[PDB]
Amino acid sequence: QIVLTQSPSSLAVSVGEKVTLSCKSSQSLLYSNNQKNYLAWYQQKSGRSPKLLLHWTSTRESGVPDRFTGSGSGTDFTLTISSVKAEDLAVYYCQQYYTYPWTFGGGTKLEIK
Amino acid sequence: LVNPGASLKMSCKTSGYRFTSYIIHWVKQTPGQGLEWIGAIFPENDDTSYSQKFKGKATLTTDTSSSTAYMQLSSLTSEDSAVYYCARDGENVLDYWGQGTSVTVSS
Amino acid sequence: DYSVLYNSASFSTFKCYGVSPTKLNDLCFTNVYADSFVIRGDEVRQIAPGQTGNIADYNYKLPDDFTGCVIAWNSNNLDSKVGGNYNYLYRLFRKSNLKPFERDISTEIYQAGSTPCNGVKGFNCYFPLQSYGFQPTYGVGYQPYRVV
Repeated sequence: QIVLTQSPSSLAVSVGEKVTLSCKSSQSLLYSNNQKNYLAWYQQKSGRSPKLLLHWTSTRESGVPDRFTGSGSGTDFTLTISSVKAEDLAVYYCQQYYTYPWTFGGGTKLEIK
Repeated sequence: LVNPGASLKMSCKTSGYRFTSYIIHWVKQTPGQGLEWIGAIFPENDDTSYSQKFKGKATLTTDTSSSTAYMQLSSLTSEDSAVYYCARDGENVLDYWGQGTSVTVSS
Repeated sequence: DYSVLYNSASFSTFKCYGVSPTKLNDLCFTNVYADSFVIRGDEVRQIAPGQTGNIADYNYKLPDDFTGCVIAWNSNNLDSKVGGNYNYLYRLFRKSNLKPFERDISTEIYQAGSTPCNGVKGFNCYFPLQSYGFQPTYGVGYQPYRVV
């Protein structure tokens, strides 16, 4: 029952500006056998289905821009976006993939300054 | 519209994709709050997986012929009313995380 | 001599694919093999060149074309038990497919979800080897059939 803590509450980003958002897990989400970190990054636009942007934190989703790049080591997981656009603004969430029960520790609104 | 203590059944069918997924998912999100995982379903032997918070209030049934996942909600409350989203899980996502249905609970 | 093994009046079913059952008596063969195994009653129809499912795909895979016969009879006595069969097992699911004419003796764990299994279970890690149900008090589709 590992709760995940994601900060900050708000992200102010200008158009065409790189941003970094980090989600921290209480226990390491790396499976010992495969030595691979497990985590999922989600985009949540208003009136839209929850959508997976990055999986395992090592593989980009199909038809997803290289601007969205995520690197996570051990407990700490970091997602970096560049060239942010009005369509891109959404709530960003981190979902543990390591073990049941699944915990949605995702939590970051994106705004335009 | 469900009164407190009523039973609510929600069914969703994947469109454009024919099964080919080893998990199905249920998520409850209240407006202004983050998504919360409820249960996972398995196509063959029932996963019968429920979150500890939702345990004893959620039942998962899958019918292959129907091709639609079924979720039963019991002991509904004002806090319970939220948008629930049908979802799935294969390797990553393949148009499997579907949309959500708003729930309103009042006498 | 494959002529005395056809009219012996000791077999339930005797289907031959490709090679006719009345032409192999005087036909020469290089290597002749025999795969003896016992399955359920509903799994008898799955043993055919061109079928699919959970038994003919993950346990005993059959090629598209078959030039032989399928021998299968009924026991339901001298074997089996009352109240359930707890002797033999059979694989149900498998994460990977198998080529025709291949034996799998690995006791691996089927991974349904994305969590790594093989050793640790509890969720999305079910046991693939299932138990039979050879009971003499059931119907016809629940009797053991020895398919050779």
